[PDB]
Amino acid sequence: MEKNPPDDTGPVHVPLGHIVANEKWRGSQLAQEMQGKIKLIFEDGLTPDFYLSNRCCILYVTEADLVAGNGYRKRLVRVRNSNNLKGIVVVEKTRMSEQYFPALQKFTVLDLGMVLLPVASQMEASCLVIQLVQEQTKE
Repeated sequence: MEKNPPDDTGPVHVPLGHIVANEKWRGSQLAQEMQGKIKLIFEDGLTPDFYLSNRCCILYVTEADLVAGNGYRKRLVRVRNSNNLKGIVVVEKTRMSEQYFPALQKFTVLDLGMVLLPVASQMEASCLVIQLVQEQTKE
């Protein structure tokens, strides 16, 4: 017994509380924060920004996107075209946002009826997402 316990050389207990990040959405300073409290895994082939579960996903949006309106929706359609995934869409208010953010938010709802929780910066999200992930982990 004067020995020491193993150093988890293969903890098959990852399916517990883990978050996925698109290989591309890796070149972000945010994905780093997550590695400050929660575990993060990179997956090459995923479109979403952060995958919490197999039915829940999280996409980041910013005023810049609002300006488009026509084109970015297609990406959202690919999600609803799936099965029954209820993720969350984050929006970063800048300028033309709050101004025309309501017009889009209206349709997006009747269109996807998903969840939209605006923020203000990149931290709010990293803080809004993690703060949520830390709550789920718990029993």
